[PDB]
Amino acid sequence: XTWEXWDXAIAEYAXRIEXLIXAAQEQQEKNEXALXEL
Amino acid sequence: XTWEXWDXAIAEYAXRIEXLIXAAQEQQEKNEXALXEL
Amino acid sequence: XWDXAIAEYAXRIEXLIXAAQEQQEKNEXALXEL
Repeated sequence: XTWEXWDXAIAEYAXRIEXLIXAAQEQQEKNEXALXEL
Repeated sequence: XTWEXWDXAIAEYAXRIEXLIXAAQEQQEKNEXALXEL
Repeated sequence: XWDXAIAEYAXRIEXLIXAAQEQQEKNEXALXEL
């Protein structure tokens, strides 16, 4: 169980950040849409 | 008081991660600025 | 020992925030071209 709880939480923030880097790659692939339309 | 302290310290790093993920989203929402200034 | 623990979390998390900024510098490719 609480310490091994936290080391859970941090790995499941690291979910959220690999989330952000989803979002950024799926901007990159809109940007490369834009550069299509140009 | 000590471990309910430690469990304080970790939750207030998890403050900073949620600071960082502010910063990443408010860069993402600058990127969508760049993609505006087309 | 424990401030060990947090600094070696910030290893992992701020490791990943490396990966996000070095995706951001991929995003700045098109936003370079346009």
